[PDB]
Amino acid sequence: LLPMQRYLDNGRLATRVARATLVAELKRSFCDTSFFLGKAGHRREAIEA
Amino acid sequence: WLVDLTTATQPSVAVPRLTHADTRGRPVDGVLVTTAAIKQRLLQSFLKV
Repeated sequence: LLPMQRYLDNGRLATRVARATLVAELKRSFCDTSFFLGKAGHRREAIEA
Repeated sequence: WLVDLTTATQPSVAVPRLTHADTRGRPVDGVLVTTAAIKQRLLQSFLKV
């Protein structure tokens, strides 16, 4: 939803490229921070963020 | 770097009727419209209120 709302904090883009730049970055933000606490649990100020 | 965004541009004109000021404080002079994600970074760990 963090890549999803920033796509919808654009207007929304039916150009189908920004559909695709959504998805290939939608899959990237998930692979990075799904399990964020415990993966970044000791990092203070990232859990604050 | 924020002290280069602040104090790069020359001030235009002393307009009298526009007086945005602090609460019992000095008149305001800058704007700094940012995005919502950068607001949660500068105000988090670089600036005061």
